[PDB]
Amino acid sequence: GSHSMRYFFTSVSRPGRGEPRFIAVGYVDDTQFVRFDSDAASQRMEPRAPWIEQEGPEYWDGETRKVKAHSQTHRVDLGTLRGYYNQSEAGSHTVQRMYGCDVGSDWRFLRGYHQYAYDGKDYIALKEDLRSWTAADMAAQTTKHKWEAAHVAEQLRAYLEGTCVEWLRRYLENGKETLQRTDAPKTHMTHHAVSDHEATLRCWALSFYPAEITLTWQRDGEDQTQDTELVETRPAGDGTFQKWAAVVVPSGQEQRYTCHVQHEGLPKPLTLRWE
Amino acid sequence: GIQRTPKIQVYSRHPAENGKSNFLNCYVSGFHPSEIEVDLLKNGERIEKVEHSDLSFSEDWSFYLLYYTEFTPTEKDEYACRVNHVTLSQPKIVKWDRDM
Amino acid sequence: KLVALGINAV
Amino acid sequence: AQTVTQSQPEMSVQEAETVTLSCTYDTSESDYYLFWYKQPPSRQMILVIRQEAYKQQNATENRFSVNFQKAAKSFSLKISDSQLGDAAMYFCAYGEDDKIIFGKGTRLHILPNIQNPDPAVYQLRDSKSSDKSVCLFTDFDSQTNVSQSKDSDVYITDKCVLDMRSMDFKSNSAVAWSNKSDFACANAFNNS
Amino acid sequence: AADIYQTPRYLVIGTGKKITLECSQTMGHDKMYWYQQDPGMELHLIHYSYGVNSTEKGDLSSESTVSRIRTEHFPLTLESARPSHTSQYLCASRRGPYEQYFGPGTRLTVTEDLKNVFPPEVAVFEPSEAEISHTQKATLVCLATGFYPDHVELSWWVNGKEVHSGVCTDPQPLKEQPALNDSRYALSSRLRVSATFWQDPRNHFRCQVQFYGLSENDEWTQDRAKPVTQIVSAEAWGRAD
Repeated sequence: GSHSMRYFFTSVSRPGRGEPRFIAVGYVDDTQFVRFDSDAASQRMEPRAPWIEQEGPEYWDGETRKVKAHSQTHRVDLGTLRGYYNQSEAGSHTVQRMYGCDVGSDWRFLRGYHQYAYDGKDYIALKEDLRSWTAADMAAQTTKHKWEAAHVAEQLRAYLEGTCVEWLRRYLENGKETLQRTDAPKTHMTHHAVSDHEATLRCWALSFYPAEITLTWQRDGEDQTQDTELVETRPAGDGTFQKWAAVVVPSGQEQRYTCHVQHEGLPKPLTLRWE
Repeated sequence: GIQRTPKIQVYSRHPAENGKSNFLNCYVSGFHPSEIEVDLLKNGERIEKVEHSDLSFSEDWSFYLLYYTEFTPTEKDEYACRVNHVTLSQPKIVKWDRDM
Repeated sequence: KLVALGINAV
Repeated sequence: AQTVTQSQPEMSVQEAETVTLSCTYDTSESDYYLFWYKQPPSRQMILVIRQEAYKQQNATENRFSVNFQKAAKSFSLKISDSQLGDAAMYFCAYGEDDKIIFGKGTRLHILPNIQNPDPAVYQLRDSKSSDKSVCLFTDFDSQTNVSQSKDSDVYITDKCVLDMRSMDFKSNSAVAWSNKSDFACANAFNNS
Repeated sequence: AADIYQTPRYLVIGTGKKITLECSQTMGHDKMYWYQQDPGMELHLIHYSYGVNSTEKGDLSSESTVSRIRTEHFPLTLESARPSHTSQYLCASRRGPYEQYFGPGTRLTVTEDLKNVFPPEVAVFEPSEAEISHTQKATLVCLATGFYPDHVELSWWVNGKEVHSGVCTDPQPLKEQPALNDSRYALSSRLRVSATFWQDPRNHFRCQVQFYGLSENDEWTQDRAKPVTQIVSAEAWGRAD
């Protein structure tokens, strides 16, 4: 259906022990396709998905040039933010930045975003009009004033409505084989007696893509939550995702329970029972 | 800042079959700040050649990382993940449970 | 494709 | 390649006429800004025009306008109704967050209108406190080839435009000098 | 106007000297840049800065450094000047990706010695009777000769007042020995006046050359007078004859 391109940046000061650590990663949907790590040997943007490797050296020089501009600007920002918040040069602080754009099934522009954080809290963010800013703090108002006056929103909006969307479409095209795919979950269920009184049914979904999924339990066809549990969706390490949900049941009652699985890769949702 | 303790899941890439090579994963998520120590252990012993994904983060700015290594599960070998983070008074050891 | 314009110091 | 190309290092235009300075560029990017700068004899870099790549309307500032053709990566500067004060270096330039890259520059000469020319070479004598007497090639029209010397010991200057404001009179001149071997302020010039 | 300042405006130093060129701006701009403009007029990026603590390298700067400990200041240090550092140094500030704002520049000459520095000799040449006869105008010529470095500002003064009307000066000085590194230079200028104004003996004409030479700081041991920054002039009076 809908798609996104997103870049994630983290800068971490390590005072005395060198320049800040800087990590950039780019995603299309739930697939990483590029990375930059300041402590890696190449000092270049590097590919992480097959289809981006057909971009030529001009692309790789360009992305490397730009990503360094991101890095060196964050390095300045770390000093600035320390000042804004009257913090010691002792100790480590973090700048994070995320931006990107969403397009629909027909690849039309849906929205854009550009969010910035300091020490893991909202600092400033571009609103949905792609024209104005939400500043979290009194400190962030200074940034908001500067960026207003310097028309940062105008520059970012041009990217988010234009370049971002155009290159996302290019990427979706070039990596159709693997981005425009669904991997339906492989499911199964496991049962572990917690004693003689009760047991645990575990509903598994494995090897699915994209990450979006929903697992729910039912008792006698009615939605059960009170003694459920559901882990955070997790990467398998091969490009697909895993998730499970479990429930504890009095034994000789397992057959009362069904697990329901919904995923883009399934024409119909699955109903699972203990076998 | 905020400071959030990591969630930790230990699991294999593929369904485990004793004697067949596979990958042992330790996924740490929801933590802040990003400095974190993650070791994979075979029978209490640190596994030497562990790789990890590139640092990224979620909607709430909390970080996540996948650590992983090749391994051959057996009936008797015990695998675990040891995680240390500033939010922790003691290192967290999570045992690999095949069914999890 | 990364942003080329609008990365400004805070 | 991140390059800015100005292929014509020098251009001339008659006073009050229009001239177009050419510029093309190469970039991996679609988001960038383009600029024209003017640097007069003062050597002060002065912004003429800025163009945002995402703006479809061509920038215009009085007599200066650009022809921004993004698909052709071309960014000509047109100077209409050219004035003597327009004489300068003109630099085309390309900008992103990181830096601005400048083309090599085009020197623009403006040829003044000379109302009654009277090309002639005069000899001028030092009001003593000095060395080496001088001759003055003057009152020639603006498309005049002022060659530059050799024979080691003569010196010939570039031409130079003179404005007697109150009389609304303009004239060109060049100077030649040399004291040692020989020299007449009759040849040197009108005979190069 | 533009509030970005460079000092000094002119400088001549000997090979091997460590020198700092100052650049300061009070406009609150986060980004600053240094460009070297060689003869031939190309601008080469040397150093730049995203903000305080940022000092990013540009090109083959041999071998310069910058500091950026505060927003206002971006000084450029040449550790051991070389003749190839002879250039126009342009400092610029910038907001985001917008236009750079350039300071007025520093014109630097790195000479092989210091003994090579000479002030100009200045002479004024009187209008020809043939020109006066033929055109009813009178052209004075100023000739400034034998100076190094080529750092001069020439102006004309009539009856004690600087004039700009009726004047043009050579666009740049010419080399008197065009194949030597530290060749001395020459420069001419014209002042054209009506024949009637020149014929009035009350009228006083002065060609003034401001020369930029050695610093008061520099040591000097030669007999010929330290060729510091100075004015050298030559004058003439109007004549009916």
